[PDB]
Amino acid sequence: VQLVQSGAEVKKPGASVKVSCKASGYTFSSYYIHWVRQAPGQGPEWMAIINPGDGGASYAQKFQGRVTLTRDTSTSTLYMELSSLRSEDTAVYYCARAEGSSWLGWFDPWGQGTLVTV
Amino acid sequence: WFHVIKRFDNPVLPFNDGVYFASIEKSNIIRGWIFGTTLDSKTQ
Amino acid sequence: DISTEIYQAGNKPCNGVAGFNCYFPLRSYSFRPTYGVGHQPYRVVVLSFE
Amino acid sequence: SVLTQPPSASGTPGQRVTISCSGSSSNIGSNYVYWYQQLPGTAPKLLIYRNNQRPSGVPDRFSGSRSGTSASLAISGLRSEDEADYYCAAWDDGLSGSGWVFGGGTKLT
Repeated sequence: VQLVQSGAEVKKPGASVKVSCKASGYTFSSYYIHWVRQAPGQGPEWMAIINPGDGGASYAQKFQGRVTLTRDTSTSTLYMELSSLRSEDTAVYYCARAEGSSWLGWFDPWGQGTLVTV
Repeated sequence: WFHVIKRFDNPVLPFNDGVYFASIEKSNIIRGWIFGTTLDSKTQ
Repeated sequence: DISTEIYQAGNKPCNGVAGFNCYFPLRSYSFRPTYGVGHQPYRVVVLSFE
Repeated sequence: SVLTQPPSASGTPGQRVTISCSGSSSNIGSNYVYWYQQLPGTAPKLLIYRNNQRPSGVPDRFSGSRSGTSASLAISGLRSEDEADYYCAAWDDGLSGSGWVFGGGTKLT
């Protein structure tokens, strides 16, 4: 009934950084998953919305194609593999939960986030 | 003009800009019409 | 109407096999909630007054 | 569009001020708004649904409303514990991208 993140550190720019958080609690096939990035000293930017099961994905304009996400059901892991890291890509990621079979509405509580710096 | 008098004359005929169909009869042997373009089970 | 036959774009006779000069006329839209305005699917109804 | 927000929100303990997000057309007047408060050192927490009811339960000293293309939140009974950063989130539906856009940044003093 909670989500915890994974540990990481500083990486070289222009490389691939693996980020993940687990998922547990209620049933899995009928609850959408949100991920959102937040920069310190500013407002957060919305990252992605994911449908489990078939693993449907959608991405924003500023991150279309330059970021890759994967998902699974039995192991219940949610991966991104960041590439092309700038000084803009130093922020904290959060993985979330949605209403279920709908991407409009209130946001269920996030995790503890993952900080990434270059 | 087509006539039936083992007589059998029922070909397929081209269609262009409408058609006029006349029939002289007493026994009512025509039951209707069928027309399309191919009857290929893809075109209605 | 409904037609699923293979288009013959060039002057080459082909049947069944799809590929060069043998095209499928039916292609699908793709709709995602993150698409911009203009790529949004708009329901359209018309009327036939006479 | 961009969801302009005031850089800060002045206040003293024991009174009422309003914090507002001003947006463009088809961003606030079209879809609902979401208010968020970021306590330091903690994960952010939801505080309101669409501004007609409370999600689980909060004292009614905080009141949210919409006006045209803007949204407002009036807060009263200010404490030193509630000094935090306030954010607003909305579905944009703009040209070339329709993500969950956020506001700017404000500080409660």
